[PDB]
This record gives sequence, structure tokens and C-alpha cells, in this order.
Amino acid sequence: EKYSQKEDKYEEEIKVLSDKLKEAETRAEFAERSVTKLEKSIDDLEDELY
Amino acid sequence: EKYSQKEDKYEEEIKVLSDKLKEAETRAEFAERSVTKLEKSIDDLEDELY
Amino acid sequence: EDETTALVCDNGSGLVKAGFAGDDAPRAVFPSIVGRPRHQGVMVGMGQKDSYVGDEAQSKRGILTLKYPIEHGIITNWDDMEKIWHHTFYNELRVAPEEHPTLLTEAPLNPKANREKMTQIMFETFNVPAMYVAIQAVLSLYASGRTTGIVLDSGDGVTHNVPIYEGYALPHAIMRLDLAGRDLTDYLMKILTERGYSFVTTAEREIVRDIKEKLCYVALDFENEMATAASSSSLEKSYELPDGQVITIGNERFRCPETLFQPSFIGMESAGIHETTYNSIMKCDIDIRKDLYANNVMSGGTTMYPGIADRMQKEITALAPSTMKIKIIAPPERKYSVWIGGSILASLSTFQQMWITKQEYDEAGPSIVHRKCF
Amino acid sequence: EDETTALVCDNGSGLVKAGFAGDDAPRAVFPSIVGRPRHQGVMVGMGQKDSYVGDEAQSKRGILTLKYPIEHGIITNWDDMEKIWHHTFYNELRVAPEEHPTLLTEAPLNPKANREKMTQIMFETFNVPAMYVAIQAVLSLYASGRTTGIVLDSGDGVTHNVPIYEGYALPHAIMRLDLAGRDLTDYLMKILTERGYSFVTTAEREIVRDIKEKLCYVALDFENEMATAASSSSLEKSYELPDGQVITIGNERFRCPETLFQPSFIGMESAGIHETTYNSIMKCDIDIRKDLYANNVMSGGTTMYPGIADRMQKEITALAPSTMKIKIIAPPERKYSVWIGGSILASLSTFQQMWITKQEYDEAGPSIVHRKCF
Amino acid sequence: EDETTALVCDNGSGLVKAGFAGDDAPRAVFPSIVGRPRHQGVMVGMGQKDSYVGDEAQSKRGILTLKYPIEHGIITNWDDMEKIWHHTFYNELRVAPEEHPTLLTEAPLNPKANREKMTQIMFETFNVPAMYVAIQAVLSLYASGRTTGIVLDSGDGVTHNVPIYEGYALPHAIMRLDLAGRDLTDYLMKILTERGYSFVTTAEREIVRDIKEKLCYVALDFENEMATAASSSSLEKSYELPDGQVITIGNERFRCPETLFQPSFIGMESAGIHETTYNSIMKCDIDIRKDLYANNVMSGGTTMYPGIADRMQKEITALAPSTMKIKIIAPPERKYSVWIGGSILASLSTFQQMWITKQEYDEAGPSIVHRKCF
Repeated sequence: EKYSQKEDKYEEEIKVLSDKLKEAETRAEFAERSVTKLEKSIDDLEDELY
Repeated sequence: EKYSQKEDKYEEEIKVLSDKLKEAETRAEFAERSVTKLEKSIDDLEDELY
Repeated sequence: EDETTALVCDNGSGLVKAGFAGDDAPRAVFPSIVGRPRHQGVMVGMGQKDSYVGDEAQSKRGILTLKYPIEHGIITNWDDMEKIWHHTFYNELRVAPEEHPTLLTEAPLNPKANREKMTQIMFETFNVPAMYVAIQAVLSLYASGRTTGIVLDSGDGVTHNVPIYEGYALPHAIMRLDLAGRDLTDYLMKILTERGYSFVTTAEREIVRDIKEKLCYVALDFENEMATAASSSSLEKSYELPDGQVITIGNERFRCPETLFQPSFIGMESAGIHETTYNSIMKCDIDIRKDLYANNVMSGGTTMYPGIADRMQKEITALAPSTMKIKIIAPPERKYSVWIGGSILASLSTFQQMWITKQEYDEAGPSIVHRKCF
Repeated sequence: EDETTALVCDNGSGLVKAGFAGDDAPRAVFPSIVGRPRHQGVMVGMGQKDSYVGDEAQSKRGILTLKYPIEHGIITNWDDMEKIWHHTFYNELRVAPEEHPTLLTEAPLNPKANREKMTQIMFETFNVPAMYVAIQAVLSLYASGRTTGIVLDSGDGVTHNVPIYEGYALPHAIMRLDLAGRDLTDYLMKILTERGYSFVTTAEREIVRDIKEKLCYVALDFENEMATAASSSSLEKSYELPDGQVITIGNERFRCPETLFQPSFIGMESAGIHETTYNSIMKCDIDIRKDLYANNVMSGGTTMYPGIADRMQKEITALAPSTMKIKIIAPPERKYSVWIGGSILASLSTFQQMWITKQEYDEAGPSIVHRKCF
Repeated sequence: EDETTALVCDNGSGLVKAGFAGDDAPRAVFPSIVGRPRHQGVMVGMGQKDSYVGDEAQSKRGILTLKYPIEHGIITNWDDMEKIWHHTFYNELRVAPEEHPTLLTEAPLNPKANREKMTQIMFETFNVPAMYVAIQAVLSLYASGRTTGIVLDSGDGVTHNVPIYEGYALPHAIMRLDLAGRDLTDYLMKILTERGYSFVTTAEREIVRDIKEKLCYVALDFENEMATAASSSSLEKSYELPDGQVITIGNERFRCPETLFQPSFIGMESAGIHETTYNSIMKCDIDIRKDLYANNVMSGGTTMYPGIADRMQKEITALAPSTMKIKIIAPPERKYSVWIGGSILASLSTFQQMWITKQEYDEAGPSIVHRKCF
């Protein structure tokens, strides 16, 4: 029973980590689009500046 | 033991998703910091092009 | 048979990587340790066995005192190195060295006596038709399949840095930095003591080596990760000892690899590994620097830590002109890159005339290493 | 009054040395022991007294089981340490700690938790205006009146080694070696058993501590003195037990301190104390080593044995370059050198601003120990 | 007093040479180093002293990281240079600069910013009535008492070459070559590593500077001396380190100064010092070349090596027309020749009107350096 509950606690740690990972990865990939958008805008602004 | 093995499978996946989360968080934080560097370098290009 | 195969051995400190030339991976990889029974044994029908070599010593660790025979790319003890090579050839590979040419790797800016004594043993211990001693960093560059780059080589022996351009090589721009995996291990067992865990002996010194081989990582910013160590959650990891004792390591974990970028922690003035790379690139000609910035190759066992590549990228990009883009190419498999570079070299058809022959040694002596090879 | 005096306590394991700052000798020196009535007492109008502390426990030894609360510089039991400090302040010195700033000594490379919990008790047990925790070896150096030296600190707790140059300090070159007076006592009661004398309990474990405090000496050559143990004359000494039993100890006497120079006798790989001093000096910069060789300072209680200084001199001179002269400065009075170094420090006028104030603790918490002090 | 005396300072890199004008030798000569306590000190009643300057830093070397503030004749760090001059005037000479006109030396083809910022500091840091900045090579020529010559100036900063004829000067024929004492030191510690001696830090970098200041010499033929290095007898010399370690240096000794004549060893294309002298003389008019060949003057600290004059004579005679005789005049005392040339200049009566006055600076600003002086 404590190991069934740990099966659930560990499964919950996987579920929470899966949700936190989906947020960290979605935020990382979105923020990486903000990286690429800021970077592209910086290159375009540099082409304009040039 | 089947629970302990599920707890281990989860602990392996908890390490995979905790590491994948720390790496995705390192990526999210990298993207936040890379975004922050390019928030600064966008604003520097916005101000320099300006 | 045609071409005879060839044999390749990487001996930086810590690990023998050995196998046949012409294969993508070494057959035998084991720790370069000679472990001696310190405690007198009392039974009958033991061993006796004066000493144990290789991962045999890892299995029977607690009895033994372990001696690394190579320190800082320097062989301290020659009989112990001969025993390690005796173990490679007879215990693992099961070859007669008389039937194979043998490639050895060796580290930059290394004493002449190591290369010259290394050849003296290869001819006058394991009788061999031919051999070569080659620089570690160039072999990793070959393994990465690139003609140009600055190779950051850091093993358990010492850290080295060799810029290369279109082949060639720059002797003045080669840098050697006395930091290693082993010095990080000595720092690590020192930084565990403030937590109450005291590892005082060679046997559990290899237990903190195993800890550091997985738990340790490099911060993408050191101060930021040290600040978030106030709220301990993910930065702590439980580690199981072979005793059954549990170790719980927090901020102590990532500040051990931080020593590569801050040798003020070890107490050495010698600059961090990113400034050493700048020191090498600055000594190079102005023209080539553009691709050396963009073609940094990491090799060796102590570039394996998660996040090293990202930290080096952020620091070199911060120091350098942001006029040019700083790509770092650090492959996974980078641990074995020197051995793979030795596999590809001895498989090269032209290289089969550049061997130091046994005959040429017998006429012209051990001093000819430096005369023929780099 | 002006300056308020100050209080100084040395707690390495084994002895509390305590007194006023501004005096040449401590008022109170007593054994750091908490001795508990193991045997249930049957009378009326006893005690009861749950436990006895200090040399009270030495007087009433046979009833008590004695527990050292500090092992290896680590406090094992906190309530027992608090009881020892309660005994120092109220039983001997008769001070209110509210009226005095208190200096504590503490050992190098020691767990953070000891320094942080030690401060937590000093503020939230004996209310005190200010305190400091200081490293043992630097205090002995101050007591010896020298600005430079390598301090070999060995108490009953653990052995430590701190090189210093012109003040400063070298964190990487600090060495801590798990040997002590206490480990020599455990070795000694083990080497008495081959003679038929069996001391099995804590009470007579302090009787072999007393034996070792006078009878034991260090050989100026171990093998030569062990060879002349064949013709037993001066090497035997009669010792009187408090029982009235007589003990006669020959070669067994000088091979107990020999363990410091041969930890293979205890079964530890960890190098002898002269090689640990070499290990510390070798980690130091090349330039300063000349005076560190010539300014070795011995401190602590287990450097008191006759002939230690001569043996260390012969071994360090034998290992080192004979190009430079190896002076060892080991004062008599070296036992109390840490306390005298604490007396001089709290008497220093500038040091009166570097105290950890009670106020600064109340705002910023117990973690500030490491932030302000070394 | 009459004439007020005057003050003279030579700051090429490495050494401040300073004293009164009107004397044959400088009072104060010391290393131009700012050494900072890298290791945090733990005592009370130290220093503190943020940094040490001069031969104080040489005495307390092991603690300090040393920073040369001048590299390649360029001041890298201005506050560090101001501290060095503050040390010259107050610590050694004990002068108020308000009471003396001050001559500074400076190197050819040097950035304008060094001369202009150097004057800005001399007027607006140490208040001074007047000053001058003068070229290093012309001062050595004055010291040698000759009106004509080609001055080969090589300090620890950079190598320079100025042909002069009957006074005058040839701006197009002035050559500056990036080699120095310091680059020979960096080459030397690199060529010691093949022997096993590894000097990794600033403190023992000045130990190889001291080695090179006496042991090193220049071969009268490089290949011949490298061939006789097979039978090692006189070419080896024992050297004592301050550690008490002994160093034994063979062929490695004379191939360090060989770098001046073969910059392919350092990896620079830039021609050897004898071809640079030809490059300067070839840029001069045909008529004067006869005496420039016969009146070559060596100056500076890195022309001190035994046998440099003979090697330059053999190479320049080999390259040049043997129609005319190539005398090289290299005095002993050539190290201090720039300072002596500054002593004689400020003692000249006519020169006392060519000073940059404080008044003329206050009206016309720091840019007037180049306008008035060469």
C-alpha cells in the first residue's frame, strides 16, 4: 500500500514533471521564438542601420 | 516489488523528466536570458538604429 | 592478411582506451590503475598476485591502495605503465604486438623523456614492427571530420589546447593548462567535507570520481544557480554509496565543474579554460581567427559534464567580437574522440609509410621520435 | 569598565581551555566529558544529578560511562556541548556571558553545520553581545608571535595543517588528516593487549590516555629503538594504576606515537604527518616554500610527546631539498597555543570591530558565520 | 639653488630607471610591477595594502598576482603606472615633483595616446613645472657619446631601431619589431616544459626571467652549438630555485636568445633583428650607409646576453658588402644607456628652453606633445 501510494506519488512526480517540462519546453521553444524574433529583428535593424 | 520497480521506472523517468525539466528550464532560462540579451540587443539596435 | 590491421591506444591519465585501428569504437576501455594489496593477507590459496591492473582493481578496491601511474600526462612510474599495456594486449585484446603496428597518443608540450621512453618500451618490451606517438588534439579533430578548429582537449591527465588551420598547426599558439578531471576530483572531495562527508582514501576517491561523472553539471550562470541554492529542491540529489550510505549534494554539485572557469577556487592563478582558448586564438594570425572562433572542438573525458558547451559559448561570445558568430562543436561521443582519431589515422593508406619502423629505431636509437614525428 | 574584557574558549575534542582574553594563561582547563551514571544507585540522599561534566567526571569515573561530545572536531551531541559550556561559564569562570564577547576556536575543513549551530547556541542559549569563531592553526601562529609558518595542529580531535605566509592563508594548501590523540589512545589500548593488560571500558581508556600523556615518546629512529628493545633496560617503565596494579611497558611505549609517521599501523592509507606537511607545502607557490620549511610550528595536545620535533626534522630534511635549512619551531607551552592565540586576538583593538554582533545575527541569521569570518 | 636639478625616468616595460639628471647613474632602479593580494588574508593587523609596487612585490611574490602595466611600450593600465611613478618619487627619490622638471623616455612608433596621456598625468597628477617625453634610442646614442649610429634598442617592452646621421633622424627608416625580453621569457618557460619543469604562474615567470638574465647566452653559430649539445658537459648548468629545487638546463639555454635571430621559433614572420637592421639601413640614403654599418649601437636590457654583439657582427657582415667594415659598438652598461642619455639631455643648457612648460600645457592642452617634441 505505501508502495502503491508511492506508485501514485512517483506517477504524480512524473505527471507534475511532464506538465512542468511541457511548460519549460513550451516556454523554452516559445522564448526561443522570441530569441529568433528578437535576433531576426536585430539583424533586420542592423541591415537598416547599415 | 512491482511497485518498487514502478517507483524505480518512475524514478528513472523522474530523473529523465527532472533532468529534461532542468535542461528544458536551462533552455527556458537560456531562452529567457538569450531573450534578455536580445531584449537588450533589440533595444540597443532600436536605439542605435534610431 | 592485407594491411595487418593496426593497434591504437589512448593513454591520457585515468583510462586506457584501446582496440583495433579500422573500427569505429575501441574494444577495451578500462581505468589506468595499478592497485597493490596494502593489507597483508592471511589465508592459504590466495592469489598471491603482487598487484591488480585495470577494472579488476575497481572490483577489488577496498584492500588495494591504487596508484595512477600517469599524472599530468607524465608517467610517474614506468613498470606500472608497462603492466597496464601488458594487461591491454594479453588480458583484453589477445594480440601479439609483433603482429601489429601500434599507435600511442600523447599530450602536447609534454617532456621529451615520456615520448622517448615510451618508444624505448614499445620496441624493447613488447617486440613490435612499428609504432607512432601522436598528439591527442589532432586525433580528436580527425575524429570530428573537420580540417580546421581549435581543439580543447581535457582529460583526467591535463588540459591542452591546439589551434589548427587547414591541417597545419601553430606551435606558439598551443596552450597547456594544469587543470584536469583529477584536480576536480581533489577539489570535490574537499568541498564534500563542509557537508560532513569525509572521503580520505584512494578507494572512495574513485567513488567521488563516479559521483562527479554523473551528478556534477556546469551552471549557465554560476551566481544565479548559487542564489537559487537557497531554496533547495532540484539542486539536491540523493546518491547511493556502495556502503549503503546515502549522500545528499546541493550547490556543492555544480561548483565543482565551475573550477574550470574559476581556478581561483583551486588557488591557481592560471586562467579559466575560456580565457586559455582566447590566449591560444590571440596568439594566432589575424586572418584565420574567424573560423577558430566558429570551429571550437571539445574533446576528452572532463568535457563530458552537462552544460559545458553552453557556458563556453556564453563566455567566449561575451569576451570576443560579437561581429562574428561563435559556434562550438562539442559532439556526444567526445570522450572517445582521441581513440577514434587514432583509428582513422592508422587506417589511412599514406600514414602506413610515416610509421616509426623497428628497423629505423634499431639503427638510429630512441631519440628519433622528435626528428620524425610532431 | 573599559573594553569589557572578552572570553575565549578552545574546544578541540578532549579539553575545554577557557579564560579571559587579555591574560597569558587560561583560568580553567578541564576534560570535555559528559559522564552519566550507568549503574542505578540505591541509597537515599544521593545527587541525583543526571550527569557529571568536567574533571568532576574524572574524580567519579568508575560509576560513569563517559561520552566525548566532540569527535574529529565534530560535535556528535549538542546538549552535551551546551552542558560543557554551561559548566565553563557558571562552574569555573563565574561570568554572565551577557557581559562578555566570546571567542570560540574551531578546526579547519570542518562541516558548516558545526560553525552555524555553534553560533546559534551562543546567541540563543547563553545570551551574549557578540562572538567569533576562529580557525585553530592561525591562533597558535599568533601565540608563537610569527607572521609566517606552516602550522601543524594536532589535538585530541583531528590533525590539521594550515600554511600561512605574511598573514594571508592558502585554502587549497590546507590539509586535514584524520589522526589524533584519541586514535593513538585506541591504538595504545589495542597494543597493551598483547602484553596481557586488557582495558575494555571508557573509565580505564582515560587511564591509558594518562599513561600516554607521560610514558610514551617518539623514536629518533623507530627500527633502531625497536632493535634495542631486545635488551630491555630503560625502555621498560613501571606504571601504577589507581587500582594498585602495576603495568610494565617496553617497546609498546614508543611505537604508539610512531603511528603518526606510519598510519599503516592503524590501517589507514592516509600519509604520515611529515608527508602531509610536504603535501601542504607542495601545494603552495614555489617562492614562499623556503620560509615554510624553516618556520614549521607545532601546536595542540598530541604534539607534546618527547622527540616529535626531532623526528619531524629528520624526516622533512630527508625528503626535502638539503639546499635549504629546515628549522622546526615547537615551543614548550604548545598545548595551550590555540587559547593564547585567542587571548591575543580578542585583546587586539582592531579585532573589536570584526566581532559577529548579536544584532547582525538577529537581522541576518545563523548563516552569516561563513560570510563574515573564515 | 641654480638650475633646480632635473628628474629623469626611463619606463620601457619591466624596469623603472629613475634618478637625478646630472649624475652618471640612476639612484633607483626597480621592476615595474603592481602585485595584488590574490589570496584573501586571514589574520588581524596585516597591511591591508591593496597592492604592492616595485621590488616590494619581488620580495612578497608568492601571494601576489603580478601585473606588468606596460606591454609592448604601451601602458595597459594607467592607475598602475601612476602608482609606479608615485612609488619612484615618494618611496625612493623623496622629491616633490613641483620642485623638479621631469624627463620621460618613450618608445618609437608608439601610439599618440601614450605620449598625450603620459603628459596629462604628469601635469594633472604630480604637479610639475615642466616635462619632456623623448625617444629611447636617441638618448642611448647621447650616452654612447656618438653623433651618428644606428641604435638597436631592445628592452623588455618592444625592440626598436632608429638610424641617426650627424644628429638628424630618418622617420621612414625607423623600424619597430615586436620582440622583447618578455616574449623571450614566454618562449623560455615554454621550452622548459619539454624537460619536465613547468612554470605556470606570474611569480615563477619572474624566476625564469632571473634564469634568462644570467644563464642564457647567444650562440656564435646556433647549429654548431646545438650539435655539441649531444655531448653535454659545459652547456648544462645547475640553477637553484628559491624553493630549493634544482634545475639543469642544456641546449634549451642558448636557443632562447636564438629567437631574436629566428622569429620562426616564436611563430612570427617578422624578420630577425639583424635583417630588421638591414631593413632600416636599406631605407636610408646611399651616402650615409657606410658609417651606419660601422656605428651600430646596442641598447636596452635584452641586448645584455653574452655573445649578441659577435652574432650580429657575423650576420650583418655576411649579408652586407664586405667592401666596408662592420663595427658594432655595444658598451657594457648598455642596460642603463637610455637613462644616462636622459641625464645628459636634462643637464644640457640649451635643452632647458625646449622643455614643455606647465604654462604652455595649461594654455594649449595635452595635444601639444607632438607639436613641440619628436
